[PDB]
Amino acid sequence: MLMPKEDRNKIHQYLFQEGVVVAKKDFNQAKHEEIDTKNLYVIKALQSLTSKGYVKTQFSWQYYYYTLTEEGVEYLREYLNLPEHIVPGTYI
Amino acid sequence: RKKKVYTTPKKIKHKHKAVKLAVLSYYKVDAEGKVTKLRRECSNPTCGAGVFLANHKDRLYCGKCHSVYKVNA
Amino acid sequence: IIKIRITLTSTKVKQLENVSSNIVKNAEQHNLVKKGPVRLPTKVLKISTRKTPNGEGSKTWETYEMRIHKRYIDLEAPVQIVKRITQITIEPGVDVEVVVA
Amino acid sequence: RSQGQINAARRQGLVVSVDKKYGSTNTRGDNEGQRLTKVDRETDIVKPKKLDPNVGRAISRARTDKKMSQKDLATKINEKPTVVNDYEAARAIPNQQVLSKLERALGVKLR
Amino acid sequence: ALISKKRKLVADGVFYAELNEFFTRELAEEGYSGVEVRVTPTKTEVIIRATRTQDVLGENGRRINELTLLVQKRFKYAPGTIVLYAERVQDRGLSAVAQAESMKFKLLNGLAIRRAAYGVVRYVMESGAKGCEVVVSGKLRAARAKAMKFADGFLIHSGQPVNDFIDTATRHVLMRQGVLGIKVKIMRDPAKSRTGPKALPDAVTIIEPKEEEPILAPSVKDY
RNA sequence: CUCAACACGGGGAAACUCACCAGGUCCAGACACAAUAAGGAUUGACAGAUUGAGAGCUCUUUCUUGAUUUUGUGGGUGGUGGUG
Repeated sequence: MLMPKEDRNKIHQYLFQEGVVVAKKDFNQAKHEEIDTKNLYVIKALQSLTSKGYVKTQFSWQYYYYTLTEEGVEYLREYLNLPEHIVPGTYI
Repeated sequence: RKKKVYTTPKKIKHKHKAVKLAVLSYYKVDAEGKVTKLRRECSNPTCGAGVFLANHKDRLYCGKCHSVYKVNA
Repeated sequence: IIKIRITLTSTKVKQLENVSSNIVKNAEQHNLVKKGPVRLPTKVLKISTRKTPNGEGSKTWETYEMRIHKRYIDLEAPVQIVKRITQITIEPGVDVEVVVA
Repeated sequence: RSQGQINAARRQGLVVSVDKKYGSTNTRGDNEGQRLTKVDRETDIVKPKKLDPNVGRAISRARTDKKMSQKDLATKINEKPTVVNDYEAARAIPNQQVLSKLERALGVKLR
Repeated sequence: ALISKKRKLVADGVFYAELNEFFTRELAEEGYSGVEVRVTPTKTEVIIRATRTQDVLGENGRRINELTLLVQKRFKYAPGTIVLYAERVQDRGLSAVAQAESMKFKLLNGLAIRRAAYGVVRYVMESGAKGCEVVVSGKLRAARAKAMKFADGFLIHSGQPVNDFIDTATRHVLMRQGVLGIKVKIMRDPAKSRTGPKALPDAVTIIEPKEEEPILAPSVKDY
């Protein structure tokens, strides 16, 4: 993917912010409903993460389900943020 | 369907490879040390004096825009 | 006091009638005029698929039904006792809406 | 086990452990034959040696990107070319004999 | 609101079916058996019926706070208006969905077909079932498919009592040779049935009378 | 392709469906290794030619982009492709 760097930042921060992405299996879907980027970018960015680890995907009823694993939460820190921040629902 | 014939002329032709010229960022340099504008800047408020207007033949064309900035001269 | 209306809609007969019974039981626990449960005609929602995937075989047909039972009770009550009776009788499978006037 | 004591313990007694083995002689070993009972008597679901997290990713390249193909690689380890296919990234239950032949045919010391 | 009850009640059904298929796919490794939704004002709630709740409820609230987000992101719920509970299973030896997943994962550990299946039927009989039956259909050990069925007790499959006392589950297990089909039918006995009918429709019980005294002593007793 | 194919595939197809035919784009080829590469890996484009076409397809021209791509080697993925 070309996927310009200011759109990795929107995708990767939101995955850090909540820990989950669902995103609607439909390519060329023109501005995904939660992140301000395209829906094709959301599906293909997190395919790159999944093949190397870092996130687990579930597919059901034309929808994806992305869950940030423990090897990905530590990696996504230095990509975007500083330490001692909790991505997932681990925050009580 | 057994095979393909490709009656079109045998075109495995591809795009220009974002044509690799030499170093090109040159306003012009005089001796010690000044520099002056050539291939002048754009009239766009969103082009903050950093873009070069190509002059092909009686055209001034900006590349910051996707398609079209025509201040022709 | 205020004129109220409670509308009940479900797909289960046994789970709906006892909820309306609790509504009326709380209605004459502390007495007030009923306009008790007026049962609307039951709705049968029919889907007629064929039977199969691919059309081989005798042309056999199925019909599937969902039954919608609807009941409305037109009460009047003081403003205080409205919230408690609308919140106590909450049961799975039964959809309750309350119209203010 | 292997000649550590089975000659030293045979000092003029000649019978300790002379019973016969399980008896296949070409069917593979019993390295999970103990685990086969445990999954039989335990009346729930148990997870079968889940995945190959980095022994998949790192050792596929060290083996196959060097010179070889999986159609070649599965031929010298004598398995079907889809067995190595599911040892590539994920989606396998790793058994010992296949993973041992994977190691000794291409050298990379990750188990 | 502003939706007709015909479309409202149907949409509640498809929402339930989407949730159920999600949790079968997601909580496959935790022995999931079902859900039920309780549509209430102020945070409609969802209960998950899975055997190992200590696995479904992850470490320090993970693995169900994640699933709470996954549901409300996909179904566009407001935050905090859905919560996910996990109470475990009522007698997992008698659920055909849970006993089919047990049958499925026992096959994927390389258990023999006749041993993995007789270990499921004897567990269901131990759980107080009146009859259950397990069918394995596919290419079992050859290139030409067969079907083996394993049964104990008795099962009724005739009529309305099928809707009362039969629980069925179908599972696709993915093997090296192809796909095998798992079908589990379990007939819970009507004696331990809490709700609904408690007996088969053609079962009659005669109350045993108490014998009386013949002469009965003709007399009067007064107050 | 007898009952158990032939107003059947819920098959009343103008595009879409669509699998077929004459043609044009795009990668939606993840990851790993190696190479090119901040003396720029690469991306996009006005006008004209060209094209069914306001497809920068491809070419003429010279701007823009900046490390995500490109090339090669393995793979990955998709398939209303085959085998009921």
